[PDB]
Amino acid sequence: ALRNGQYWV
Amino acid sequence: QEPATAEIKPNKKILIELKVEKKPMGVIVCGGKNNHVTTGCVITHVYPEGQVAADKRLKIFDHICDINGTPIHVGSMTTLKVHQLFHTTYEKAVTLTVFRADPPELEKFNVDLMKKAGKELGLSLSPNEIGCTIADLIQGQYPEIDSKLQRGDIITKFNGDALEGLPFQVCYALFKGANGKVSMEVTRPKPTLRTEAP
Repeated sequence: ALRNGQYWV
Repeated sequence: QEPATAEIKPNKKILIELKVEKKPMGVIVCGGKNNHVTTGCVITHVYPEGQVAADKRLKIFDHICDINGTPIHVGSMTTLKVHQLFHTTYEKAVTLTVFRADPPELEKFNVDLMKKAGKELGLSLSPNEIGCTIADLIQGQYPEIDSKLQRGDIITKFNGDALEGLPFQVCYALFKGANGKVSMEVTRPKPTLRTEAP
């Protein structure tokens, strides 16, 4: 996901 | 050599001077007293857009001994302090003493969990020639991650696939493409001690 400008796995 | 242009010979402490001029250094480092790496400060990722990259000299696994005045003995500095020396914006040029180990000096471990569907690992990754360096992480997702992984670790292999030199799109799709068994191979720097305490 994209959350607060970063991409998370 | 002159520090501004000195090459980095293997297995020799080199004092260098890097043009920063208020632009970010853009490195990922590890090391600290409460850290998993307690033996030195080591670069585990170089952002292509930052000043370290613009200088062209430093590589992944380079051991940083001194930054400006400060010798970086991580045994007596917090993980915070270590990281924060690299994220400060400096006005002019920064002096560093560097050691490139050849061969490199690394720890290699495994991390296994059963991921729950729609519950993220809580990891944000930066891809490079070694694998996917962990840039940041939210604690409290999986007990295994908290106790075995930190910012700066490099994930070398995910469910069988070698992560080395892969596009971010590819990496992100691999991680997001799993819900079940997770088998992660990890490379972490373990330099030998080259720093004394204050």
